This record gives sequence, C-alpha cells and structure tokens, in this order.
Amino acid sequence: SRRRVVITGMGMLSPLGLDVPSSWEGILAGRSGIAPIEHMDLSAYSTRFGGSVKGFNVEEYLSAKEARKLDLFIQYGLAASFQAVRDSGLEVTDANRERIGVSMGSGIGGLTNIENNCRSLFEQGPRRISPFFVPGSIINMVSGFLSIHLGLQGPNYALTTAQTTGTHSIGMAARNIAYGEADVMVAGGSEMAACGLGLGGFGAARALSTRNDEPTRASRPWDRDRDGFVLSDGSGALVLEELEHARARGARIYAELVGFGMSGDAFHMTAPPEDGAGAARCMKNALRDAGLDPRQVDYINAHGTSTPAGDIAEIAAVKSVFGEHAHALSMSSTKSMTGHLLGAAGAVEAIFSVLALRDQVAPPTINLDNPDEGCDLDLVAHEAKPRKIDVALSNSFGFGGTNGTLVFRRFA
Amino acid sequence: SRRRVVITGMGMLSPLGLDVPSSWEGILAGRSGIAPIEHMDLSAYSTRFGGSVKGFNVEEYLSAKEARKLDLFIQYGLAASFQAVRDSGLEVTDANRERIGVSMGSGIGGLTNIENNCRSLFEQGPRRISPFFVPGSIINMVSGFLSIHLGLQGPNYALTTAQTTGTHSIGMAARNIAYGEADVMVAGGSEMAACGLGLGGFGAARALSTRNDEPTRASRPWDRDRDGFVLSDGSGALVLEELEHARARGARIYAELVGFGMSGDAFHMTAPPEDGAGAARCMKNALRDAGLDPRQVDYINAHGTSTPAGDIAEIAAVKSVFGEHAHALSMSSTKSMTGHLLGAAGAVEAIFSVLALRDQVAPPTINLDNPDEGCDLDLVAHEAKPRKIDVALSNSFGFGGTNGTLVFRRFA
Ligand SMILES: CNCc1cccc(Cl)c1
Repeated sequence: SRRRVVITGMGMLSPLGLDVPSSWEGILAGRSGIAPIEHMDLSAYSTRFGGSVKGFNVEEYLSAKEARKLDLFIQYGLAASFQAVRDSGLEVTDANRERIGVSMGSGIGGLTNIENNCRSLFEQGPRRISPFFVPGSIINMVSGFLSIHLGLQGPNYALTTAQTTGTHSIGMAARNIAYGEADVMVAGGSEMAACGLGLGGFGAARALSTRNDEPTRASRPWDRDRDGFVLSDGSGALVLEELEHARARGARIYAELVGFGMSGDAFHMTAPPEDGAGAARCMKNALRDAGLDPRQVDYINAHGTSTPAGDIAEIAAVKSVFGEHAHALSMSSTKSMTGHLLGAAGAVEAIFSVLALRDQVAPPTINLDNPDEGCDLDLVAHEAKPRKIDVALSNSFGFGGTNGTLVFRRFA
Repeated sequence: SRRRVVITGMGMLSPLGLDVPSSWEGILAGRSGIAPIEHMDLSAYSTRFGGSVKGFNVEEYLSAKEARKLDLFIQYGLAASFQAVRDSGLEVTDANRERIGVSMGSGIGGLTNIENNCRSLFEQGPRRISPFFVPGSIINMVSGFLSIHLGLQGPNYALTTAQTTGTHSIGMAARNIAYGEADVMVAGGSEMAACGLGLGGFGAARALSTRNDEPTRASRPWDRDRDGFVLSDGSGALVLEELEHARARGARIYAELVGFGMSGDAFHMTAPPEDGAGAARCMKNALRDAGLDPRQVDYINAHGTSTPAGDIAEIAAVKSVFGEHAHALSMSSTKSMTGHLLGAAGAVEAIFSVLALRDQVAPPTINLDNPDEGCDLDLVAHEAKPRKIDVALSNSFGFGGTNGTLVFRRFA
C-alpha cells in the first residue's frame, strides 16, 4: 500500500502579488499582472512586455550579502519556500529533520546571472567572473540553500522539465512521502527568464505574443486572436506532508494530493500533437493513480499557454479523456492573468487548484472574447464561477513532449 | 509492491573512450584522459586543461541538420542513451512504449550554447539569437530528444543536482520501476561545461587544479599534493529494467540495483562537512534500503574529486559507516583518470561500479603517490586490483549539500 499526502502550507511570488492571498485575490478578480518590462532596453525585441514580480524585497528573507550571491530565480524560490514552511506551522527538530526534504525546480535557471557574467567575460575577460557564479546560478541551489537555512536532511533534489517543472517537482515530492522516503517535502518551482536571452530566445522561435499595444490582452487562451504565450516570473512552493504526520501536530490541511500522472508525447521538440494524445495519456495515468473515474473531475487548471497548437491540443485531450463529462467540468487558464511562469507555472497553478477547492470557485480565463473553432467547453470566460469542486486537476505540458498532471481532492 | 531492478544496457562517452568497452580498458590500464584543452584559447584562464571527449562523431548517431541545433551536452547524452538502448537488445513496440521512460540529467546543461548566443546577443543584437537556443540548450531535452527518436512514452523528466545529478537520475529512475510507474528507464547524465563560463566560473571559485604543466597528474584524489578537481566532459546512460520484464525477454543482466540513498548535508553551499556526516547518512540510508550488512560491501567508487576538503570527508564517512570493515573493502576514484564529469560523474561511475562486479576488479586511483593524513584505507593506488566483489557502492556529493549513493550486487 501507500501513505496519503496532504498540503499544509503554500507560498508564492507572481505577477499578481508577493504572496498567495494577494495573488489569489487578483486571480478571482480577473486582474492581469502583464505590463511593459521596465529597467531593461527591449527596443530591438519583438516583445516588450511580460509578468514581472513587482516590489519584491529579498531582505525580508536574506541578508543583502547572501542575496548578492544568488540569481533572482533562486531568491524567488527561497521566498515562496520560506512562505510555504511558515504557512505550514511546521517545527523542524533533531527528531524529524532527516524526514524533511526539498524538490524546488526551474525550467531555465540562472539566465540573468549567466548574461551579466557573460557581459564581464566578453568585455573584460574571465577574471571578472564572480566566485559565486556557479553555485549562485545552478537550479538545485533553491533546494540546497533552503535545506541549509532550515537544517533539512531529507531527500534534496531539483527537477528541470521545461514548462512541466513545477508539476513534476510536486508530483515526485508526493511519491517520496507516499512510499515512506520522507514525511514532509517543500516542492515547486521558480523562474526569472525575463532577460535578453529569455525574451530573445523565445522571440527568435516566434513563441511569444507580440501584442505590445495591449499587454493585458496578449494572453488569451483558446481565443481565435491568440499569437503565442506571455513570459512571466515568480515562484510557487507547497509543503507536502504525510496525513498521519499532519493530523498529529494539528496542521491546517488545504487539500489532499491523490494523483500524479507523467507521460511523454514522443512527438516533437516544441509542438504538442494536435489530438492531445500525450496530455490525454498523462491525465488518464493521474486519474488511475488516484483510483478516480473521469466523471468525478470538477475543475481543470489547464496549461492554457495561449499558443495556437497548445490550446487546441488540450481541448482535444479533455474531450478524449472525459467524453460525455467534458462540458460538465470547468477548465480555465490562469495564464490568462499571470502569463507563463515556465518552470514555476505548475507550482503557482497547483496552488490555484488547491484554493479553487478551498473556495469552491473556478478562476476565469480572461480575454476569451471569441472562442476558437471547437473551443466550446466551459472555459470560465471573463469572470470567476462559484461551483461544486470535489476534484481538481492541474496540467502542464513542456518542450520535449513532457506532460504532468496533479489530482487534488477536497479534505474534511 | 516494490519490484527488483537490474541493469540490461550501458553506454558512455568519457575522456577515455567513445563507448563503455574502450573507456573501461582505459580505467583498468590506469590511463589519464586529461590533456590541454584545444577547442578554445585559455591563455587568460588559470586552468587550461580538462578531460575532453576526443574524436566524437555525432553523425554516428544523428543527422548533421539536427546535430547543429543541439548543445554538445545533448549530443553526448543521446550518444550514451542510444548505446545503452542498443546494448539492452530491447525492442520498443506499441505494447510497451508507455512503460518505457527516460531520466537523463545535467549539472549545468547547454552552457556553450548559452555563451555563443550570449556573444551574438551582445555583439549583434537579439535578432541573431538561434530560434533553436531554448530547445537546443535546456537540461530536459536529452530526455525529450531521446523519447522523440525512440518513441518512449513512459515518465519523461530530468534531474539537476550538480555533481550528484548522475547518481540521483539513476536512483530515482529505479524508484519509478520499483513502484510500478515504468518497467524500463534510460537514466544517467551528460555534461559539457568546458567553455569560458565553465572554466572561468570554477576558476573564479579556485575549485580547479591549476597544474597546467602536468595535466595527467592534476587529478590525485587523497594525494597530499591535490589542489582541486579537473573538469571533464561526457555521458553515462544505463537501461534499468524490472527483474521479471528482463527475465521474460531473456535480457543479459549486468547486475542488480539493490540500494539508493539520498540525504542533504544542510551544511554549506559548496563545502562538504570535514567529518563526512552527509555522506555517512546517505550511505547508511542506501545500505538499509538494500537490506545489507555493511560488511557485505567489497568495493566503493568514491566521489573522490581531488579537492582538499571533499577527499578527507569521504575517508571520515567510510570509517564512520564501515568501522573495522573500512580496512577490508577497496575504495577508488576513477576521477584520478577521467576527471570530474560533474552531472555525468555519477552515471559513468555507476557503469564502472557495474563492470567492477562483472570483471571482479577494483579500478585504481592513479597519482596516489603520498596518501594524505588519515587516508590509510585500501585506495587501490596506481594499479587495478583483481578481487572478490559481490557488492559495489557508488557515491556522489554536490553543491547544496546534496548526497547520493547507489548499491549494486552480482545477479545470477
Ligand atoms: C512510482 N514512483 C514512486 C517513487 C518515486 C520516487 C521515490 C520513491 Cl521512494 C518512490
């Protein structure tokens, strides 16, 4: 058999706020976090906007000296991670520290640090490269620094699965607990790819919306006028915990993680298959994992990136998996408001799926003014929808055809 | 309930060879793969040598057209993965493709690619960034491109845990199989960090040997004259397979993977604790996981990076875990010959641990002229040692205090 895994703490940096309740307030109000990118010359770039984290104070978390050693993506992961542990009320002791682990991931990692150290390398030569360049830039340093700050001695690792990172991190963290490797995990993802190489890299593949005149309308999942995704920054962290461990200390339980699906499309390097076969296999894997029939699913937080091929594949996938129940469930893209946090997308959207269960409300897909051909599901267009939600899915799909599905159930 | 996991295929690029057999002959003969770097001008760098893959022909594996789009770390990852899958004799069919996944990791991923596109960005502008920059550079695309080429629709992900990546990738892929999420996984790692940012970054931290005038003697694990690790490039991939699946199809079985340990040190961002506490916890987790008497351990493939602090910590850990049996086992560092393949270190070294079991020989630590204070175990100085080996252990440690142990034994 298998142990049960519940969510006892959550933490977040998003384009909508510097914590969960501020972010969620934005989500349910249909507020956009998208705006022209500041303190950065994007004149030569075809995209000049995205979801930036606004007003973040790293010194709430770290000394200025420690923050100077770490890429923004690491600072954001630590912020969410420290919020999530504090939210959980968990007391780390000598008796439990070996049973508490970390899996915080990134799609892209320390691009901003790499770019500034490149500046120094090209202009002055290697002797201007920071000594903290390597440990301050690598993706496992959110897990590493968190474990060192808090004395966590359980499983210590990082996933990097492109836009699927957050979903995979949480899912495999839940496996570690379910199969007795740990009693607590801090899991999720962080991303800060709003550098030249980030905007430039996605810009060169024409993956980005170029709607510079109306940044708040750029992200329009399933809308016939969508033209690619919106690049966003931030982090999500969840405290995952074995149920008996949570009950014994009187933890506040947000929801239970009942199901985790992984699948590979094995299709294309960047494009999803049009019939959504991969997303369909992954969701079916996750529902089997939960012992749930597709009819029991009430809410899906879609990947919903606002790319032509991505949005339509997810419609096909849901119709395929859910048949006669496909219109009954509500499916929304919170990327309509946050944009695409890449590796952290799965983390913040897991938290929104948990909060949809707590508050019995499907978040809107804003900007869905003209649903595209065959986009006829309940996509919660424009405004939040109060409804019955016992079971919520969060889907992620990524470059390399890598799929992730988490199934959350109400806990009472 | 937990299934057993065996190795049925292996593949490799190392500084000693373009496959496993050729690499392994170099190991047993005590050959160095370390040489002045030729692919760039390192006159302004304090370290000008490393373990390059020599004469790699990507067109043994991939079309020139696809190869041009991929960082060397991806090319190296795919070459090892293709070798391993071919070496397994496994046939991918519609009957099994959903039960076959991949977890190939990297410490740093496409740093050469990111630097070249950085140069283009700074000298030309954003319009000269390759459209292939992202899918061609990010860590998860070894797993991605392998799944696309072979049609693997099982779990598809990637770990990044710095110098522990290869051991974690293998260990967690074994967990996937053990607990029924897959019947087969291709798992290991690849690294190509020998660019300006790589040698410069490790250079800035003064982590690297500066023995430019004698590169073959640079890597000298536990030698009193060691002065840092030697940076090396390459790939290791293994085909992990549920025992009964392997038995059913008549697979040749190299060895059984009986044990996996992870622990975080929670000590320091980059320095290991002098007493080896994190390595000790990790090895004890792994031996308990394998249901072993510690006295069953015959051979350890050490992390053995040739740093002052890392090398003695490992002696401390092995003495603490094995007590008087620490004087009966053999421990060596093949990094004496290969140098430190970083995220691929744990992958090549897992394969060397398996071949130590097949061939009943402890690979040497070359350059161990003057063992340092306290380094008085059988470290197999200078020359391969034929000997009884039923149980072999492979250790990795990385930045972030991240530890990994794999336990293999002979299978009949
Ligand atoms: C099905 N996978 C279960 C698993 C994954 C990772 C670690 C452990 Cl213990 C178990």
